[PDB]
Amino acid sequence: PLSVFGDRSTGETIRSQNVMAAASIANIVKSSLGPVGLDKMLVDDIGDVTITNDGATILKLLEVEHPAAKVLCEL
Amino acid sequence: GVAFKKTFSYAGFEMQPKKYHNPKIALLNVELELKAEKDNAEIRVHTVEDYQAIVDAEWNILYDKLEKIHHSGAKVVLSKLPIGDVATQYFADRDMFCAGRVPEE
Amino acid sequence: CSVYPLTFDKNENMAAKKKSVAMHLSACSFTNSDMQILTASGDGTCALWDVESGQLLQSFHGHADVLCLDLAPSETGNTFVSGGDKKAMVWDMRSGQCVQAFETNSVRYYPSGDAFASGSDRLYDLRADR
Amino acid sequence: ASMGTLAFDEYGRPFLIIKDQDRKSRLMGLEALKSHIMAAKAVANTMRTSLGPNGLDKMMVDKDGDVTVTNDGATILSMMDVDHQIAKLMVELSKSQDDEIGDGTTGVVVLAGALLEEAEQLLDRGIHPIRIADGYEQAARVAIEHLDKISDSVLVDIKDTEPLIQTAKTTLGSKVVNSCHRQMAEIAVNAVLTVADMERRDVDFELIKVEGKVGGRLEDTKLIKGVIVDKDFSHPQMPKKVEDAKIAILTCPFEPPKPKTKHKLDVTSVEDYKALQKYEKEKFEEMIQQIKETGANLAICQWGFDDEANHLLLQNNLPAVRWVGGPEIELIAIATGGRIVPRFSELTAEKLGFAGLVQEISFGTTKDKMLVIEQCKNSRAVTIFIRGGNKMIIEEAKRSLHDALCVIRNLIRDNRVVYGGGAAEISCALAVSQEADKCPTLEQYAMRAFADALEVIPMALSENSGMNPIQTMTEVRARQVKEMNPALGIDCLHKGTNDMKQQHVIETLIGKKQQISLATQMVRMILKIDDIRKP
Amino acid sequence: ASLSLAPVNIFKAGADEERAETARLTSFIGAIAIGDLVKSTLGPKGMDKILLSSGRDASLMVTNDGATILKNIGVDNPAAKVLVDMSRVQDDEVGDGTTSVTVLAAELLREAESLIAKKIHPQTIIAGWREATKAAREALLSSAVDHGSDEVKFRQDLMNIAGTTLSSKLLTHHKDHFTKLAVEAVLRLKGSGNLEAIHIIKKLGGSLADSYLDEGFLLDKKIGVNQPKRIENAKILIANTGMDTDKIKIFGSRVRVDSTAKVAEIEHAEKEKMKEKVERILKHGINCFINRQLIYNYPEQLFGAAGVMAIEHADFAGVERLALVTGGEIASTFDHPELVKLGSCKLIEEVMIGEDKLIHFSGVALGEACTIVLRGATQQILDEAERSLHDALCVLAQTVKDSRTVYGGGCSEMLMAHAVTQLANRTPGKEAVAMESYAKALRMLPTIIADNAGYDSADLVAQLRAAHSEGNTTAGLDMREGTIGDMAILGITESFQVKRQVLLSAAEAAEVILRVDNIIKAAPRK
Amino acid sequence: DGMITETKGTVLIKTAEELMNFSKGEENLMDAQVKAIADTGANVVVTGGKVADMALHYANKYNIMLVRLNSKWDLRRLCKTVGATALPRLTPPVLEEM
Amino acid sequence: RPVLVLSQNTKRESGRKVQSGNINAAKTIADIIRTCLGPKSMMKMLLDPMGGIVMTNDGNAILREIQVQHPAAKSMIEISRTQDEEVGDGTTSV
Amino acid sequence: TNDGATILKQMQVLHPAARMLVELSKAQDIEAGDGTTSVVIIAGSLLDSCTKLLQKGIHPTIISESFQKALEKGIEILTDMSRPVELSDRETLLNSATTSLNSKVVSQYSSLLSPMSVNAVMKVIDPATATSVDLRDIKIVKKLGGTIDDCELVEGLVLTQKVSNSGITRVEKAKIGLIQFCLSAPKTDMDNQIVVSDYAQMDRVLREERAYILNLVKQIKKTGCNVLLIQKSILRDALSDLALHFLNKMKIMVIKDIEREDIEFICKTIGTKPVAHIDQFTADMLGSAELAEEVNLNGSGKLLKITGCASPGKTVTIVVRGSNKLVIEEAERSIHDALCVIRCLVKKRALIAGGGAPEIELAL
Ligand SMILES: Nc1ncnc2c1ncn2[C@@H]1O[C@H](COP(=O)(O)OP(=O)(O)O)[C@@H](O)[C@H]1O
Ligand SMILES: Nc1ncnc2c1ncn2[C@@H]1O[C@H](COP(=O)(O)OP(=O)(O)O)[C@@H](O)[C@H]1O
Ligand SMILES: Nc1ncnc2c1ncn2[C@@H]1O[C@H](COP(=O)(O)OP(=O)(O)O)[C@@H](O)[C@H]1O
Ligand SMILES: [Mg+2]
Ligand SMILES: [Mg+2]
Ligand SMILES: [Mg+2]
Ligand SMILES: [Mg+2]
Repeated sequence: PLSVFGDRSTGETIRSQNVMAAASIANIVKSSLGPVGLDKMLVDDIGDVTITNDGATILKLLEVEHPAAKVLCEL
Repeated sequence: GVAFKKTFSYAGFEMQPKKYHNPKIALLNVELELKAEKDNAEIRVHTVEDYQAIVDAEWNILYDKLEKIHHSGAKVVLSKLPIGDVATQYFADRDMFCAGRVPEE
Repeated sequence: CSVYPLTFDKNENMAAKKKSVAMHLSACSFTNSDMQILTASGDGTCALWDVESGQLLQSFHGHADVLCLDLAPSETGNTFVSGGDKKAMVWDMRSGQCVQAFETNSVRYYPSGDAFASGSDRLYDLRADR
Repeated sequence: ASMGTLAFDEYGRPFLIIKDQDRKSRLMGLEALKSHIMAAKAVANTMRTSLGPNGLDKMMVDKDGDVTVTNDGATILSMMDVDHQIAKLMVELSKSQDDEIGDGTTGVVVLAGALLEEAEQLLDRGIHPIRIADGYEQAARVAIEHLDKISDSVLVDIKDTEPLIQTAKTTLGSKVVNSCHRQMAEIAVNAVLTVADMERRDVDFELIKVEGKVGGRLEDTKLIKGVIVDKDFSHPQMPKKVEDAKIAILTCPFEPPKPKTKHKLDVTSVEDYKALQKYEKEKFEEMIQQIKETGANLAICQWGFDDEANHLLLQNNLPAVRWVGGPEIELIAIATGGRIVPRFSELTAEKLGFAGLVQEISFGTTKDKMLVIEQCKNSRAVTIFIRGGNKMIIEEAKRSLHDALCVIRNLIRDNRVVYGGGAAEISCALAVSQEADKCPTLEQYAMRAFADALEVIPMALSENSGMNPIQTMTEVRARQVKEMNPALGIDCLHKGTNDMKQQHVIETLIGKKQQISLATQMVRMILKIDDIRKP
Repeated sequence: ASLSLAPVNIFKAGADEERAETARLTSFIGAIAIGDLVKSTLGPKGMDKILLSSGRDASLMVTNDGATILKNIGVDNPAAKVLVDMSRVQDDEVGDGTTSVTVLAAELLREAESLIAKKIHPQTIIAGWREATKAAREALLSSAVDHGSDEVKFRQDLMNIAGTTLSSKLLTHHKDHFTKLAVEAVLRLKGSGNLEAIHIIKKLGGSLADSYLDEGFLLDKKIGVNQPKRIENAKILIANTGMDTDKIKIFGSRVRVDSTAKVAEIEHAEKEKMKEKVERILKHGINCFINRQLIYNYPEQLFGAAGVMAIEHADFAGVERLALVTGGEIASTFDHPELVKLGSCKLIEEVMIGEDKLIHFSGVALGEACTIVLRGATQQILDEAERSLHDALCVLAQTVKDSRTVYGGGCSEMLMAHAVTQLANRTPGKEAVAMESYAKALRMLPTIIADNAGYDSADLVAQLRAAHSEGNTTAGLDMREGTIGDMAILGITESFQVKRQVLLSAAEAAEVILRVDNIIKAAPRK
Repeated sequence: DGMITETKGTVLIKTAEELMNFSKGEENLMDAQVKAIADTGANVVVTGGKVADMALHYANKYNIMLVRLNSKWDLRRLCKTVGATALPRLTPPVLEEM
Repeated sequence: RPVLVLSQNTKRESGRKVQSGNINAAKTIADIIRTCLGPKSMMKMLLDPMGGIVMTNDGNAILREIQVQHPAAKSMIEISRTQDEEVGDGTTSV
Repeated sequence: TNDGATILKQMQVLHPAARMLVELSKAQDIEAGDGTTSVVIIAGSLLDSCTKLLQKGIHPTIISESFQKALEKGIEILTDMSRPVELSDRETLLNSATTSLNSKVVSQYSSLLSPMSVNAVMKVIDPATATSVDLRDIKIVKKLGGTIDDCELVEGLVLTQKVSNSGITRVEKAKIGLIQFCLSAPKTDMDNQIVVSDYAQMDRVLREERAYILNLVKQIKKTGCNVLLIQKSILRDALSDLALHFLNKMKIMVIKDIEREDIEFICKTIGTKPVAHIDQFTADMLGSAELAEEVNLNGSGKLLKITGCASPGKTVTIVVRGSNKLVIEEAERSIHDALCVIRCLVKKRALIAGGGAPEIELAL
């Protein structure tokens, strides 16, 4: 009936999806917090290697698709 | 009590009365049909008299089973095995009810 | 589908004579008495032949095309069932008529004779037409 | 919202729960109800144009190209190729109404569609669907009680069939056989009354044989107090007409006997061959003489027979017919008052049936011959033989006659009737409205929606008849309220009056009650479904 | 909201529905297309059609019959299927009128389309058509004339009816000869309705005028080897016995001995049994013997030594026709020679027809069975001649059954239309418009008859309407030159049954199709 | 069930009396065997093969509990548990084998 | 409908496996040139991608001529290059 | 082929008008047998004229009626210009046959075929009584090899079946017997088996079968028969090897596998009444003949010819020979055309000039 060319998510589904995206982004960098934290070694699929602990660098290097996760990255 | 769907009545079934006020029910597991006596049975005769005797013997076997059922005083006959048209017409002639292929349950 | 070779490649075992002219085929089936052969074609006609004399006794047309033929062995004249149409048809060749029909490829006549299988791509009792 | 939830975990690892979950769909919550209501509304709106005397037929085509023109709602929905599950539920509802009653299979779908249409706007206002279903059930109980109150009884005696004929006419009015309306009603009433257990018991439809043949005219349809057969005399030279026939019903082929058990007869000498030949000839002669001994003038067999039996039957002035089917054998035995004899040795005179006339019937330039047995003494079986200008009107006449027979059967079961033409629905709507006023506020909306849905039948009747629906229905309802008369309906035929008693529009109470009950239960079932998990 | 025009999809893949206007459009288009196709083959100046089969056989068949034209066409429009079945049922009920009923139904549906375009409810059209059909049927019944009492008048009516039936067909070249042919063939039935008692034999070659009705009967079987080829004052015995390796009907029976001498004895016993069977057959005192089934070599030579013709493999139709023509009884047992009647005929001989040999039964006893030989230049000519002769025979048999006759040439159509117009002029409301459309179609039928001849159809129909309104109830189209004339004087008569059936069937099918307001198709297998 | 020949079974009937008496005699033999088994006091019968309809009917007549075990491992384990012996024929069990 | 948080081609590995893989890669990189240390070392023939041949026993040259995919191996190669640039000796030793 | 009917039949024409022209050719062949090309040419010319007739604005029915009138007038003219003939006038028949054979490939051989065709037609009918000729009485046998000059008119019967006997190929004063039963072990129509329970029964069965076959052969020989024709049999061996040995030992030629359809032709030719049971096999039921021998066609097959019969009843056989199969087919088609022309002369005793004279006269 809407006849909108696209996909629509409404209610608890979209809220749970946004929370899943945010939790996934958090879990990406949750292991690099505090002195007992450990670094991550990123590969740019062309052989480039980046070893870092900074959250901003990790989130900028990664390519993110979900927009609620982009919100946390730009945060 | 018990009630079940009608099970593939043969010819002559519609002439049987469909209501009884004190029936006796004969529960049987018997095939009341004209059929071979056994799967491996074989009849060897060399005279037309014996041929006619064999045919009449098959008919008499079926009719003896039917008469034994009838003389028991039962009015409703239910069988787990198929009941042929001959038996159905025989029971209709006696104002009796028949129903073959009744399920186990 | 099953066509035996031509020369029979034997030494006159009084069985090399086969007729097998095939003037009609999808359901060629020898009868109880070997004197008659029953065959069917895609024209919707069932043809009965006498193997000895070698001419069509009488053709049966009551159907579209007919596919499967099965015969109940009794003089080869009593009955034969055709299930080619979605119409199982039984014919009597003492009169040449469709004695009974069932509007419902691999029809099989039951050995008892009171029913027959109608496998398509059911046990139909002849005593009740159901 | 659709296809389910696709997360692939919050750690990036695969998250597979249901096999082929990427290829499956899912509708969650209120939108599922909206889709189901929309589908039911579409089905009901399709059906509603075939309601009443002015309804129009649907012309169905199956997968093989065969064409069926019909007004029967159950038949239309059965032949309709649907994929939506709610549409299948509507088809099952129509089939249920046909099975239980046999008439009103179109009204149930329209009523259910109207109920769900009202439930849609009730749901939009924030009411739980279970509450709507409960209110619908309460209003349905009220309507059933009101029908029981305003019902009227008719005489089901055979000495005065006028109310039965009127009821059958009301049933047949919407069908194409309204040209022969009175004759069709008369033959249906006579067919039901002739074969029926008089103590208000069941009517066995197995003893009403309905056969249709092309040619002739629709007015040529007649009720035969006997059996029509699609066979003829075996030998072409036997007489085509037998009067005062003494009938012998046999289930044994006129052939030499053979045991069922695997048997071999050994011929070991020329004397054995001569004995076998003499035995066969004497068997044929003996069976023919045994048949002739009972004094029968006609023989009916089931399993056919060969040439010698045919010539002996012809030679002894014994007309015979072969390959008569089992059901036809039973019908002949019932109608003619004769027994079924399994072999010649058991054939006696007392087992012979009687028929006043056995004849062979021609059908023009068609080569087809069909046997008729009639003029029986007290035949308990009847046959309806239908003629027409094409097969399609013949099938439509068959199902219309079935509707009439089912309606007369319903009268046999219960003799209470309610006048149709929308009067019953209007009175039920008025009763539901009056009951809703005393009801607390929360269920008032559901009961009012039920009343509005009930009022769609008069609106559909007015629409099909060209009248303005709302104005005509409002005027009839106001007249019903003003003067105490629950028999005021929609003047579909423009006879000049709204009172259905003078118009003799009569419906079975059982039919209306079944319609309302089935519609309410199906509407509740549809309202309770909130998820769909199609692949 | 429509079933198909909704966001929610309620159908399988390939299933579709057509609503009111679309269903009416498709039904009217199909019906009008069928009517236009079947027409132009109507009336004395109608033309034939070529039916090229697209299958493997690629059968070619030229014809003028409407039912045959409508049968062998791939039809997908459901209303076209309705009209095709109407034509088939009309052909089954009576021999003629297959084209007329289809044309009438098509014209009625075209008028219905116009009325719907004029914003008229189809129920009103149906009611008006029912009233008009009742009035027209009453008028046609009142106009019927019966001549079943006088034999000469009835024979003249049969002549005229056969001529009218054959006028439109390819036999119109020899209409007189073929009319005499068909009338004699039907009258030889002695009142029986058995059209299968008349056998039509199509032999290629020769002219169409060479066709004739054999004064006796012709069979297309063969005589035995040593049996005589010519018999005078024949005594016929028609049988339906085995006479070929005749085995006893006991089926578990078998020969089980311990030596070949006993096998030879049993074989000699079987041969002796067949010889005794042949002796029993011969004890009837017969010259000829026709068996439905085959006759093998041993009984064949027994008959040859007996000097008795043994015609074999005469099928059920063959033995029935022989019994009808010679009076013999089809027997299967021969233990009572005195209880079996024997057929008789003056002479049995073999004749040449083209390049084939046939058995001729001359000087038959009863003769209630006819053989008609058809000679033509092409196979299509032979088939069309057979179809036309079948039409004529069926109409003549129906006239024999019911002797009521009505005038043709559009006289009956114009009379019914005049009655319908008279009824409409006293009827208020749009039912009058529907009745006028009904009468317009009824008048359109002879208008199409006149169009097929290239005449001034409008002027002729106007003259016919004026004459019928004045009181000249027997005026009709005179196709000889193109004027109007007296059908009674000119002798264009035709069966009342045929016209009644045409009218009623056309009205019934038009009513059935008009009631349709929705067409729903399931997904086809293909 | 009633024992059958291991080579091939064929009932050769040459007179009507044999045809009318064969089934009755077979049923009587079944009844005699079942009653002989029951006369030892055995109120429970366990078999490793199929159960015939007539045998089941006659066992029901004499109030005998029937248990069928398809697996022969289960049969051997039951013999160990109860102390019985797996008879190869349908003869009544002796005192030690029951 | 491939809804995702990260890109489709993104691959993530963590835990003891990463440490074990890094250490094994470094060990195997060392094992490549383990035998080219000391006065009794052996030559190695390196087939340059541009068709040349590099025959040597210097650790830095051998490691530079090798292309690797594991990032730890790349780190070890960079370590060898740094050692060569800073002092010019001890690449194999380091 | 030069035959119009054959040419039109062999090529698959698709247009309906061509199909009806083919049917017209077939009908002309059936009724007459010659002029099959001329009738198609006439029909084509008639429709070609109909083109301009329709273009001028003439209704097709008027054209058909006028064509019917023209056909009646033309039939009258052709009947007027013809002359009567007598079947005793051999020169007219020879000229008709030669005219039939001029257009075919067998034209240099017409001096051989035309008298042969006339003799074949005359020998199978009665000129004083017959009103039609049954061409099935003239059997045509095609044998590859040689030249069309070697075509022969055989008065007796020609059989393509080979002699089962070896060493017997020529019998003079033959007594041909036609047999429709089987010379093998007895076998009833009913299913039959022989049950052996003792060792003596084995050789007793063998001896009894030998005695049965010997008795059959002796009964056949007692009648004086020396040439035996055995009808083709199925479901039972027509001629056993032991039966063949016994027949050979008594000097009897045996020819087996005779087709069922040829029984009538054989009986008409050599006057033998078929025998289906050994009980009815008698000398008076045999067919005498002057000579029955098997000849070889110069290493191109073998033919059995029975020439010279006591009762040569209205039957003749024609042997066609040639270098290749195509010329043999055309030669037999041309011979059939000549026979059909003589048949037409028999049916309608009227002769007309040729070479386009009737058509020019008709046009004028
Ligand atoms: N003569 C009439 N006048 C007014 N209403 C009628 C008349 N006949 C039938 N009806 C109404 O038409 C409705 C539809 O009936 P019908 O179409 O016959 O079967 P169904 O109820 O299955 O649609 C019924 O509810 C009935 O009340
Ligand atoms: N000689 C004639 N003169 C005038 N009208 C004729 C003549 N012959 C037939 N008709 C008319 O032609 C109509 C159609 O007849 P016909 O084409 O022969 O068969 P069908 O009814 O199958 O079309 C008939 O209604 C008849 O009135
Ligand atoms: N020698 C000839 N001289 C002139 N015309 C001939 C001669 N032979 C045949 N014709 C003509 O040739 C025509 C064709 O004859 P033919 O080809 O033999 O058979 P068809 O008539 O079937 O074509 C005949 O009409 C005949 O008049
Ligand atoms: Mg109704
Ligand atoms: Mg006509
Ligand atoms: Mg160093
Ligand atoms: Mg020529």
